[PDB]
Amino acid sequence: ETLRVDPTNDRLSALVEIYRMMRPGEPPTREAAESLFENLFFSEDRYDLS
Amino acid sequence: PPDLRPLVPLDGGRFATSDLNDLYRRVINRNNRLKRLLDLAAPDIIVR
Amino acid sequence: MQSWYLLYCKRGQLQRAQEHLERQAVNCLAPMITLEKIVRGKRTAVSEPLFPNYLFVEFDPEVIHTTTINATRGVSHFVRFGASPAIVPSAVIHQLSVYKPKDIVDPATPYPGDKVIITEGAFEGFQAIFTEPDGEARSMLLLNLINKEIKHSVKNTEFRKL
DNA sequence: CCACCACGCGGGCGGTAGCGTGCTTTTTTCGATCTTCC
DNA sequence: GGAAGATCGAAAAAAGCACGCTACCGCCCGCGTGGTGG
RNA sequence: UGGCGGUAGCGUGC
Repeated sequence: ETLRVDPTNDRLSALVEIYRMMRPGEPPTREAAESLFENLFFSEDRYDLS
Repeated sequence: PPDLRPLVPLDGGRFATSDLNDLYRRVINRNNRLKRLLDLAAPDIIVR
Repeated sequence: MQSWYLLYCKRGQLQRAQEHLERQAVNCLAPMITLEKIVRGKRTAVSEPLFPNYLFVEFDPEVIHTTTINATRGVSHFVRFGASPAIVPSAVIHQLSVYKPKDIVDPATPYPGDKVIITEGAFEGFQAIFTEPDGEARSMLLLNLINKEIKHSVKNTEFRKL
């Protein structure tokens, strides 16, 4: 059901949607969205689980 | 009126400034800047 | 694909922001006024930023993102008319490239013949004519007795602009 | 040539981004259906 | 058979959170820029 | 001797 309600159909579209949700106003692009997604939960600087 | 927004005289020469004075100063500065830029005939985006 | 944007800089940080942006390889534009006069003196003919705290940047968002421009060691913020940053037309930039004829009008006028208020001594609350700009750190004023007016050198900060 | 003191003019802060994150009740608006027709 | 009124729930925004009193701490811009002295 | 924020405490069915 979640996949049915999901509008995105590819990794790039999902990344663009995530970037738009996180940083509204700024023009979404592949590089910025990819960097934001990688640094959100997979970077030792921004994210740190004790 | 100034007494409704008084400047409390503090020890050492400092003066306690109420938030109303700061807001009025900000408004006055913005108005003066807008007038100066209108006098200079700034482009549409800057004046907007 | 390169486009023009306008951003507001921090107070007294235009040079640092411009240097950082030029390091980041983005075209920078800022009107400069040289024929400006202030009570400070010291060869008043010196380049000053016309339209202060405003800087135009030409760049392609794909090459460098707008968030990088937002935080570039001196750039206060972007000029946003809504959610997205505002994009100036190329006509405005082309006009501003050759618009500047140098502007005579200045916030402070040390020119001769301009009335100047005195706030010290028995002359407090009175206006006096300006003689001429002599010296750099200070300028002389024509004090006004009832009998007649006579010139005399005063400190630049001693007198106030009327 | 460098360091301490005074004076005036902006404003989120600081950074070549992101910061938030344990309430309830009332009011307003909006996408999405719907539904009801002329 | 498509457009306008219904509505309907879901989300977003605003306002409130007892009364007196006592004591302590911290703060009451601040940062660039010019002046001046050693 | 003028105020804000934080902290702690007092009296409030025994």
